[PDB]
Amino acid sequence: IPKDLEPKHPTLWRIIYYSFGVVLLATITAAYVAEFQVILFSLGLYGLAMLLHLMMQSLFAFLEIRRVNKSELPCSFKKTVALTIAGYQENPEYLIKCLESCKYVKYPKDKLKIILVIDGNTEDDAYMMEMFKDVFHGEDVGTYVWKGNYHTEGINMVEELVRNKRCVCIMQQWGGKREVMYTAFQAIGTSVDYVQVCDSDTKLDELATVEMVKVLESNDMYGAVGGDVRILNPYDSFISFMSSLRYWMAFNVERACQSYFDCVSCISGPLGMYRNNILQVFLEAWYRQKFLGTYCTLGDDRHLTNRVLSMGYRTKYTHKSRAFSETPSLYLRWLNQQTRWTKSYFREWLYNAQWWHKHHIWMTYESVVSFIFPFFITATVIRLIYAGTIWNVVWLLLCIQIMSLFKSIYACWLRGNFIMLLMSLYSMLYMTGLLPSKYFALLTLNKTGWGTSGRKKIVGNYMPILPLSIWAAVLCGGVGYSIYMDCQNDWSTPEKQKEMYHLLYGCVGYVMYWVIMAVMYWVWVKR
Amino acid sequence: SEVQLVESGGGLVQPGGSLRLSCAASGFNVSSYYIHWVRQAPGKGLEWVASISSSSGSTSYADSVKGRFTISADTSKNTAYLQMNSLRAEDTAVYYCARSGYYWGPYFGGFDYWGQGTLVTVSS
Amino acid sequence: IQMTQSPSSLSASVGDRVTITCRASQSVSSAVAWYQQKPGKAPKLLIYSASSLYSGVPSRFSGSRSGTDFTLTISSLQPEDFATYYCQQSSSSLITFGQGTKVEIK
Ligand SMILES: O=c1ccn([C@@H]2O[C@H](COP(=O)(O)OP(=O)(O)O)[C@@H](O)[C@H]2O)c(=O)[nH]1
Ligand SMILES: [Mg+2]
Repeated sequence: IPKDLEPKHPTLWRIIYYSFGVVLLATITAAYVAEFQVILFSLGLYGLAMLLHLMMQSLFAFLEIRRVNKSELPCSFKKTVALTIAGYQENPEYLIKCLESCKYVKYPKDKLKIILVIDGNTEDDAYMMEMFKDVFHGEDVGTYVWKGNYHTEGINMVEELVRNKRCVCIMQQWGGKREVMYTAFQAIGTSVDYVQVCDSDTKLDELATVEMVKVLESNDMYGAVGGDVRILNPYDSFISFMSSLRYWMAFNVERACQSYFDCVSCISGPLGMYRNNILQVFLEAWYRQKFLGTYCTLGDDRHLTNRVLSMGYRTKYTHKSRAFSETPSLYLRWLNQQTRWTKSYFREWLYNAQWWHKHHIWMTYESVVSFIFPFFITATVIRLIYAGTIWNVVWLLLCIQIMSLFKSIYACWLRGNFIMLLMSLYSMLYMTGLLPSKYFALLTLNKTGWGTSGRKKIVGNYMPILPLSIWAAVLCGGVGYSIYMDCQNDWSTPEKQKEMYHLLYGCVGYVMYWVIMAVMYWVWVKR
Repeated sequence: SEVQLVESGGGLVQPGGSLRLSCAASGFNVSSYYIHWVRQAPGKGLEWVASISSSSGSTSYADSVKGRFTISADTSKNTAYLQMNSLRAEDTAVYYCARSGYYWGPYFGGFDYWGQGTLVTVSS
Repeated sequence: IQMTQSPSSLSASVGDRVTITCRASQSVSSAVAWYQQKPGKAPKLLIYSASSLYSGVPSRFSGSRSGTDFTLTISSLQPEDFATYYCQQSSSSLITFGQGTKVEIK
């Protein structure tokens, strides 16, 4: 029924967009090589380019936010919504919080259907069904324990229970997050109009569903939408705070700017809603996806958004829908999550290379700049480290910190609550543990296995140490070579005397800024 | 527990008067399910009258019921309530109180756990 | 809006297959249910959603859908299966019931 949207003429938008991407890449590369072949002014130029990109993104985000806030329209509670949740080994506390949040959603009960799928049918997963039965005791609740999946009878019972009852709980054999999502989507059928997806560690605000329905009911062109998912445990560790700041920056700058042009690249898994008809149209193709990083099968929320964009339906984003989701506090769990995210992004980049002619040019621009940024950053860092002077390394570090400080100041301006100044410490995490993680994710696209287990039997998987060790060894060798060369250089001349004083003052300022940031973080985490 | 529905309020009423019917529910919650009223005239078949859903405000009536009868519910009392005004001779039947789930798409679930019947006699 | 139970009367012996079909003006977004009512007794649900069967009833009763036609079939007519069968179309703001189709012994 939903027609596959397509622009009026191909070979006329596709060619122009591909040529624009190639021209942009060639121009950026040419400027980079020109700077490389013919120290302060080059880094300054890079800083101004990043600053201009930030101003463009922030202006578009502000315009979108003002448009959303100004525009309003009363909602007619006539569209059915189905919340689908998946649980592998979730902690009882997070699961109970999610269940209560779903139950207390400020939506009519005759237009809301809750379905939960448990990834496991053994005796160690019956507790999730027990809590589900305890929570929705007074409603039309139906529970089943399947002995298999859709790709292993019970199919008729599962479909009947899902389509004929409000609250449904189904166990199934272990098949990963893809299997539970596929089972829920297949059992949905055509019962509802909107399908909202949610993880079993996400607490939902009461007005999130209402606002998402409002933004999806304004125009028929929209096919998917996402919300502003936040962190419910931002004080568990230092990395949790950084994850919260990064989440807020993402969902309030990048998502808003993409929604201004209706090209939201990714819809958050914990908070996302899709049109039922389109979802049922592309479900089978979504499950049967491969040829990404060799021939390994894939499928996730990012692939769902990519399919929605491929069919021609634009994806929106509203800031009035709020949710809280937990994030890893351990360093290695966070690294594994980042590697999995980067693997998914790299796999989806090839699939989303096409479909660019359907939704604007900002998608292509953002995709190409995000693809080329880490490589150029790594090349610049390697060149400046291998230059062989303490001077160059010192201003390299100083420029990396000044750019981060300016970004954090602008973030404080647009946010308005001043806690955002702590984001300036994200450089020490991006340039030491995130770039090697990205390289590892690029080098091992053919592998899989999620990486992080459920929150019952927390486990190890200390694999990311190898990229970290390699990066640390490379950096240490570079700094050692530079310090050796500069110590074996000439001195006692006025130029070198002034250089020594300037670098001493720069180091003093750097350490003062570092201790100021540390004191501010300590005071804000203690008081 | 066991789901039960009891209808009360039937009797003889002069034409043009007002009548009250109550449907008491046990074993479940009124707000979690739909409640419908079905008429069965003597010698005729089942005829729908009105329906309501608590905690949502949804209300429905038949063409010949609109403007005359009203249906409400009491979650605290767990009782459906039907007030009928401007009664006529054709209104005599055996009223039934039924329970059901929700409508969703093309799947309903039907009227399960039917209640008993109550007699209404509208004559002079 | 308009519902028509075609037979309106049927006379079959014990063990004979019984087929009762119902015609609806529109069934795009409305479910069809089949109930059984005995003389003087409240009706009991037999088939819901026009394909599924209620729990606890004998497996003999079967429901089928073809276009705008909805069919209820009984394989073996038990001596306790003689009653009046009602075909109902359920939808928001409009519910319509059937009539007739009383199976009687011959
Ligand atoms: O093999 C798996 C791993 C996870 N999950 C569930 O999928 C959701 C997303 O998992 P996770 O929290 O690891 O994703 P993240 O939030 O870390 O990005 C959660 O509800 C998990 O319980 C699942 O069904 N199967
Ligand atoms: Mg999570």
